[PDB]
Amino acid sequence: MIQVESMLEVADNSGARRVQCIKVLGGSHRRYASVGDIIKVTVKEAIPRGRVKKGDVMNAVVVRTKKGVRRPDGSVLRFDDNAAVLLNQNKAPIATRIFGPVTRELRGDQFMKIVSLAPEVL
Amino acid sequence: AVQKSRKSRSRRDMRRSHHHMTVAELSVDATTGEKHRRHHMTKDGFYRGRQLF
Amino acid sequence: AIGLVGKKCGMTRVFTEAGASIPVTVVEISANRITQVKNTDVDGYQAIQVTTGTRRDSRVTAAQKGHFAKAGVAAGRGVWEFRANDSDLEGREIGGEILADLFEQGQMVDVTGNSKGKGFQGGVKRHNFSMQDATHGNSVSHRAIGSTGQNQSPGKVFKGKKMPGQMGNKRVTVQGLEVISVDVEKGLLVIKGAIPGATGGDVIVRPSVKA
Amino acid sequence: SNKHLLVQAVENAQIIERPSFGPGDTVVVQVKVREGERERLQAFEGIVIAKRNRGLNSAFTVRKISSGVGVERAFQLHSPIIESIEVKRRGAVRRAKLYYLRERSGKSARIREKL
Amino acid sequence: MRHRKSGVKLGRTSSHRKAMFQNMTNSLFEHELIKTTLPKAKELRRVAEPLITMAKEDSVANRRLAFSRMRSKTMVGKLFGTLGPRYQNRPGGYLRIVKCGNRDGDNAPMAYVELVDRD
RNA sequence: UCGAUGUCGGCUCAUCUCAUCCUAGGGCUGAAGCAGGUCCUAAGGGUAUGGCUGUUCGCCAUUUAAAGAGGUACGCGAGCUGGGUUUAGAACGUCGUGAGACAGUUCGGUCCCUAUCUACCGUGGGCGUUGGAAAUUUGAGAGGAUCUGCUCCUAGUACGAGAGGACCAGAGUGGACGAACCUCUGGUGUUCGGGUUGUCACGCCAGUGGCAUUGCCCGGUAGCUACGUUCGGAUGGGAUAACCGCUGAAAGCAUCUAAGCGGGAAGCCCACCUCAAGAUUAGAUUUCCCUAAAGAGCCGUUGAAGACUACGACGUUGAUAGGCAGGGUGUGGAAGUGCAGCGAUGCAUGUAGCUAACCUGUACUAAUUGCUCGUUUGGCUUGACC
RNA sequence: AAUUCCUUGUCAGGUAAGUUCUGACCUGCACGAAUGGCAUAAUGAUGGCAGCGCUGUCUCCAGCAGAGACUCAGUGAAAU
RNA sequence: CACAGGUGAUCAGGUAGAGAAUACCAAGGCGCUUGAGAGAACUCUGCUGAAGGAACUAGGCAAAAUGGUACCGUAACUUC
Repeated sequence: MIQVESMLEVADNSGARRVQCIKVLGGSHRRYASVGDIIKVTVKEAIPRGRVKKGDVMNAVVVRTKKGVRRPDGSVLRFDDNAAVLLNQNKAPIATRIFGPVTRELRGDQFMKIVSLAPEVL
Repeated sequence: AVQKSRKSRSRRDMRRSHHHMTVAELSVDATTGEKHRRHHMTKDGFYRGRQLF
Repeated sequence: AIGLVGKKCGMTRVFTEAGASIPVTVVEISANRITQVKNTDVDGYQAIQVTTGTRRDSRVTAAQKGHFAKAGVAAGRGVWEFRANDSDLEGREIGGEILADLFEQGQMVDVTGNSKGKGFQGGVKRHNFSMQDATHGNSVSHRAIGSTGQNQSPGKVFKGKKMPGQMGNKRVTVQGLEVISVDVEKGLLVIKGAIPGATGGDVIVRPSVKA
Repeated sequence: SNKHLLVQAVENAQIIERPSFGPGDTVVVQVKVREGERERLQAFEGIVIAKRNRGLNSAFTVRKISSGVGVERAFQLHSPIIESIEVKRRGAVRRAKLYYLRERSGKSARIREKL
Repeated sequence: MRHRKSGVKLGRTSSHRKAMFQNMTNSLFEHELIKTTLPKAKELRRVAEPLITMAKEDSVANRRLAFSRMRSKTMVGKLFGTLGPRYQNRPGGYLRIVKCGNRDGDNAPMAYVELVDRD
């Protein structure tokens, strides 16, 4: 459950450390982004001489949430942080290493790269 | 906040048309033959053939 | 187009082999005894009247006792009519029987019940009114209705305005619900979904009109 | 036992035998995972921090650390998604729920063994 | 709403309600017949009857547990001495309520609470 | 209107118009396709969040199918706010000799009213409905609802020099909105269980209780609840708008029109959900009863019903409530005793003790065949039958 | 600029986005030296702006506790 | 007004505590001259709150938060 003005850790090595949600995309009055949902972020904290710098506005996908993701059996799956992976203009991942686990909600076509690069997938 | 004209006596009494005094239900105790409120003891403490005093 | 009357027994889950949990609700189906068949000649329309459950004799009026005796059935806790057609009035005779066999697994049903009653409710809960400010100088109108109209024109409140009043305790229908499992020896009807009302409430299950 | 006797008939036909375990215990839960068409078992090791005992509606949440970040999963006990559960270490805790472990990390997020 | 909720308020805090029903339970154990308000009489059963149930079997733990809730050493002695071995074979319903009209001072509905079997 | 009609903006809550912003149907096109541009029809729904500023607006950021134009006392202060404007204090610039002044600026600066009538939202009482009653109902009508993205497929096809890229069909998955629900995931859970600080008391120890926001802290049942779950917005029928016709004369031709016959929109009327015979035109059907009946009510025990009501259940021919019993759940290891330790404490007895509202039973207590209301065959006229 | 009308002046910084803020420029409508000028440590329930923490301020409100509201009994106003 | 306001001085128990703060008690004194129910909306006063964390708003207003002792450590600037 990520909304505008919420902060997220970066689960990748794009250079960013913290990003802030400035838009939940995919609907006129759309409220929250969960895992797998595309958000507009501003980079609030970047690694020196990285690919992204502080103040970039870009796309990200939520990869883990503190609220959690529900599963078909009724189980919930919660993480200690809210994390995101930065994307390019076509909403494709821009990283080559993923930190921490992700979930199977990223399984599909676009985020299969994140899934394959993650240390652990739930 | 307040009326623009005084209510007529007819309208005041139409409002009071639902003002009634409740009438209690009464029974006769089998033992003493005294009248008492239904489902209530008598003044002497008798109820349904039993003493409390 | 005819259904049956049951009692909401409560909610639970059914697990599937793939490991999906299906939220289900359990309906006790006592026998639905047919108390009267209404036809177009006598009543102007076609319907089946059923009763289900029981009442003690001291609680059944002489008129209702004669009504049940004419059919040949035992007094139920209530009486319910289902609008039918010539196709539905086929094997349905007075004093006849309607069980949970009326529905098959995987059939979509409409379920009607009395919603839970919330009593007198304000606009915020009854109509999803926004609350006014909790702070910022707000006086004693935090859950107030707000404005109820315009000025001199129209100089009234329009009819159907959303206000506080009685909430719930009304007839409510939920459509598009799936029969998860039918059992007739035990009078069990397991349906996917929520089913308006509380446990012990009267529910009516009919074939789904959306189809 | 807490429900309508006819809800209980539907619930009792759905019960998977599993070994007993308490909060504080370290367990391995084998989770059925279906990638595209093949089904495998993924292990989930960690501490049972909480459980609600509700018959068919029983659940237990397990907390582990996965590469830095902590993960919790509230497994539904009688779900076929749970292939099996095995208890590695038995815990000696003083409370039903171990939510205080969420603020503990290393040498402080460790619970005594029950013997 | 109030769906399926038990307990009374009677215009009191919970501490006051607990203290007043403890007082009423002790008063009823000592005198075996009291006159109170009818809602108070109805709620008195849910406090006084469990004490008689637990005093049906006499032990140190049970006596201490009764004293925890009654705080009257006299009434705990009387409870475990005569009341438990008076209702030993009675499955509940150790006290009866008899409605007795309305109070003069404020027209409150009144009832007598009597211990069954010679109060 | 000056014996007072409160100003701008915001909030809340709206209602209407159509000169239509999106979605729908079209004609023309400097319409290849994809996209548009114009105009015609169309008001059923829908129609952002932020930064700045008191702002309306406006600019900007990021979205969206779209971020419409307006009316409604520039809707809405006896609904809220009080940032600006527009009292009294003070200061700057400027003007004045001055007292002072400024659609100049700056800092500061009391927003009352318990609702009689209309209206509206709910919920009752009375009477009526051609004797009365218990039920079940038809539906004249009324309200609700009506939004829409993306992905796949058709198909990299039609089209195109390429770049790009369809209609029409089909399948799925969302966003906003609404309803129900509590199985799950959580929240709360001040008559549930523990831990613990200060103090006071229960004669004392031990064990407990009061008070300190429930003293504080950690959990948590039922209920309630969303952020949780499930469902819904129809792809159908009828008549139409613009528009397109068929045949066809007036007007030997032509021509959708004058006769006649078609197609055609998220719009209209049905269809879906809810309410509905005070629809005074008060409808229908099945039973029951009439020298106080059939019933209804009072009273009592009461309910996921409820402001009071009403409504639902039950009153001994009884599980209606409380208790009680057996389970469950929660807490987490009672007390006492013993052992180990100098002791704090630990261990055992023993997953113990306690356990609200849950489940299933059970007459132990309380629901008194008491009283009141309600009758006695239901006017007349005509017709048909008898 | 507590002073600048035009005016949200321009340029720089800060934000994703800043009519406010800070720095600078000088075209000072209409600063300026005891109706004191420019600064200034400390101090201020002083004004403006920005952060950390923290949160029911808000998204979006839910549950619970007490006092009213509601019903009964007693007493019994108000403006108009 | 038998009115939550105001009214000078004196006395100053215990356990905690720096304390005449505070908490709980002693001596002493009181339960504040309407009660009884119910447990709707809504109002007041409180408590708790998923995820988020000022997006609220004119403005973080209100709230939440911090809070003791000892020790370590502490920048710009300064009138030292």
